[PDB]
Amino acid sequence: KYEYVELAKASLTSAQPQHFYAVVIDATFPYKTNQERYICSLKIVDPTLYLKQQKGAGDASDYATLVLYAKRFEDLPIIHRAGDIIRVHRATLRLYNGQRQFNANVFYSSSWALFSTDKRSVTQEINNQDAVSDTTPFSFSSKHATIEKNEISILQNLRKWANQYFSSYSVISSDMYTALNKAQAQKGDFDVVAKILQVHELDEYTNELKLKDASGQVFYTLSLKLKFPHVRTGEVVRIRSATYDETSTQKKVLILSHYSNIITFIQSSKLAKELRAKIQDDHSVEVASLKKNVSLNAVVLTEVDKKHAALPSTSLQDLFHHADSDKELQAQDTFRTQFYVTKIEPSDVKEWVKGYDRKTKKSSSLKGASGKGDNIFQVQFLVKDASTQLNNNTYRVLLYTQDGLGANFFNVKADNLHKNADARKKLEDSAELLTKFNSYVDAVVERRNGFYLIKDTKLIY
Amino acid sequence: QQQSAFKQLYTELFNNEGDFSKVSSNLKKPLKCYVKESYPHFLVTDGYFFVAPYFTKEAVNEFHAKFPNVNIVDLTDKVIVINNWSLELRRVNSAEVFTSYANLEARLIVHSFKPNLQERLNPTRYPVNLFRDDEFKTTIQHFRHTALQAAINKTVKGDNLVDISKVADAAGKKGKVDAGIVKASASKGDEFSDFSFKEGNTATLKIADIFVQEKG
DNA sequence: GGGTTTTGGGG
Ligand SMILES: [Cl-]
Ligand SMILES: [Cl-]
Ligand SMILES: [Cl-]
Ligand SMILES: [Cl-]
Repeated sequence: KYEYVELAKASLTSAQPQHFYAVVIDATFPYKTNQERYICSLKIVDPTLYLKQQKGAGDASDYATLVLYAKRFEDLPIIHRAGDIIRVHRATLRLYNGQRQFNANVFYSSSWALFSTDKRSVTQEINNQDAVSDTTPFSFSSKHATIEKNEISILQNLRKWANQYFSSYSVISSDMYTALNKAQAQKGDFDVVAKILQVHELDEYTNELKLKDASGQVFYTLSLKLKFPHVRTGEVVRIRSATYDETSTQKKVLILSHYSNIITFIQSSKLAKELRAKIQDDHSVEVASLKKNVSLNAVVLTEVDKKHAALPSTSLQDLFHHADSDKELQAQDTFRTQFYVTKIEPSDVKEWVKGYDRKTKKSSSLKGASGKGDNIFQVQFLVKDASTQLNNNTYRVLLYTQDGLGANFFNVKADNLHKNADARKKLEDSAELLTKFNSYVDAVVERRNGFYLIKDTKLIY
Repeated sequence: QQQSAFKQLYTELFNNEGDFSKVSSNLKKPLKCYVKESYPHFLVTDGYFFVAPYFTKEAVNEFHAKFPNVNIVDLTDKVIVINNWSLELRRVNSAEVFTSYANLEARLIVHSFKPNLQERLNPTRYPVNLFRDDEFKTTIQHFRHTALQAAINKTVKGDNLVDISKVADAAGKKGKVDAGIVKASASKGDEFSDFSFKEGNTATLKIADIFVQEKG
């Protein structure tokens, strides 16, 4: 039988191991300190310890610290989200610089178990899978974890409390992070709370997050795909431990360490909700980069129709090398993908628009002028991406608008470009932007007779 | 202004066709570097990033016989000074070499170095792999983008547009998506290798060998 | 424990 004690009531005197349930509000990533030692540090709260004394009006969070020690990386919890619950067995308590510090040697006899406050854990949300039950821990140390029938009430009550807490308070209070526009003034590392405006796949191992916080400042930071697979555009995250990059001249960059962590918030979070609505992307960095000869920051030149905003993306490697051998890929005709354009054909922009004879299924130059049929775009992009970064290939993506697909891509209605100088000029400008280094296209494509045709996508520059 | 001497140096090399002679002259002064590691990987820093220097058999023979009481693999935490050095691009397997990116590596060729032992270097930020830096990786991508565009515009010529009849009235048509694959260069192999830069060839000494010479 | 490995693109 395990007796669980509340955080403020745990004994500082008894030599002895204590057990508890708590809500995790912050955590380092599990990290190595030496040739046989790993540590994970967490900030925890519960109904008895969650807020500091205020003779005033701006609620600052109070918490205890939990330090988990282990001899293996796998024996430590990877916290991806603030608000989830941890159960610890056999922890010792002591005062470390005035604060309650619970310590647990997972390598000896201590153990931990993580429970999701929301219906699904971060990992379950990512892979779209329901949980075994509301009493099943999604992660735990050792080969086994037991949940006694008497514990159920503790978990359920704490979950209810966690939601009330996160929906009523910021939890991650202003004293727990630094405004991005003041990052340069920090002496060492600091924390950040910001909205992810964009997740740019820099290469097969790395994501580049474009972040913006309440101060209106934008910063970019690298985020390993394996380490933080839960990063999503439009979501608010707390970054534990970042440093201002003094060596980045072209763009504002934050440097992360092996112990740094990127965590999201449970659904009920008042802070995340407020920040999601309040923070918006105005594309200032992109607009300024377009005036430069070489842009060290990526520019996503297009946006897909809202009806495809939730559609998952497929790499070029999958689109062109597996779409005829993968059960899941063969099941679809519409896809969303991202890529950069290496070359646009035909070279002559004036020939991008041709006359189309529906009866003969043949297109022709409009240089002879006077109705060769309905005007259409017949453009071909040779593209490449992160998934095909090193190979000797370029991939064909089409903008053939004879049946409506991609008609308004350029925000220029099809016209005789030999005669309409205004349309020709807009298209020439677009061509230069499309083939410029670091310009990317985010497009929805439809597979037709072995080819991919752009649809429901428009340039935003 | 770039505060990292290694970043500014390596960036200029990539931004100038990997031609060291085209790199600014006012950056070719002796380098005073702190040794972060000496084995299995000899890594030096400039206070911001760490790079792996490549020693010529001559640089080592000079060091050994100018400082016989000093073991190179025992230089961890020690500050060294590189008097004679050069830079050159090399094609490598980035899956094996961590001091590289996208199968490209800018190598610091050391020709002469002396140890300023017992000299305490000013504390700084924790040094990171230059080849893992956001801007630097991006600089390398620009370099490959340029080489990629030059090759594709050279290889693909004339009309190569998919015949519009193939995508029209395709209700009863089926195709293999690999029809959309276009080779960027006439080169052999799945990997892009059609670069125009003059790849370096300076033979250097492997660190695991300088270990036997000094410690059996 | 608000920290620094090498698994040297989770650690
Ligand atoms: Cl203790
Ligand atoms: Cl998870
Ligand atoms: Cl098909
Ligand atoms: Cl690249």
